[PDB]
Amino acid sequence: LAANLNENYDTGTLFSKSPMQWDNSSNAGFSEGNHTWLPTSSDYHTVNV
Ligand SMILES: *[C@@H]1O[C@H](CO)[C@@H](O)[C@H](O)[C@H]1NC(C)=O
Ligand SMILES: *[C@@H]1O[C@H](CO)[C@@H](O)[C@H](O)[C@H]1NC(C)=O
Repeated sequence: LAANLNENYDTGTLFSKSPMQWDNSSNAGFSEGNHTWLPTSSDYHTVNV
């Protein structure tokens, strides 16, 4: 629904590049880090691999 990126990206088509949701973890299991370049969708607890 929204993201705050400090790079030059096309905000009209940026929201369809969210990180892949693998499981229930930190950042849907995509990064295992502190932050991701883009926020994962909020409902990654129900829809993930
Ligand atoms: C996420 O999935 C795991 C199964 O791998 C489950 O044990 C856990 O309770 C789930 N978390 C939520 C918030 O649904
Ligand atoms: C994320 O924050 C925690 C808080 O202490 C820190 O330990 C960790 O190093 C941070 N992650 C990265 C990638 O720096």
